[PDB]
Amino acid sequence: MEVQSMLLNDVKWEKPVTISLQNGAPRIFNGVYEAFDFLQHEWPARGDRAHEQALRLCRASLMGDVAGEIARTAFVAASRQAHCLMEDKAEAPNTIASGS
Repeated sequence: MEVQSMLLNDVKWEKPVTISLQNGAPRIFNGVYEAFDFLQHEWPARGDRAHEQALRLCRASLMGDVAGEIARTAFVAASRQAHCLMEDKAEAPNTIASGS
């Protein structure tokens, strides 16, 4: 069966996961494997155990024991320690008063 995940990406994410890079740009990951690798390459403010928890859960995601939003929420908690939190956006921010 052709899985919705990848072979190069053992565990694919939900997709809409955006990391706001201070010296870069909002980087949207498609797979947890990318994020796990990213965590080792150029993660701005590492931190402590919370940083390790991020890698830890990504490792567990490779086994298929962690779901997308589950790891996602915890990844935000790790990003919280790094203070690299994604600034929340609003979809369709330009509306009109005359509607219904």
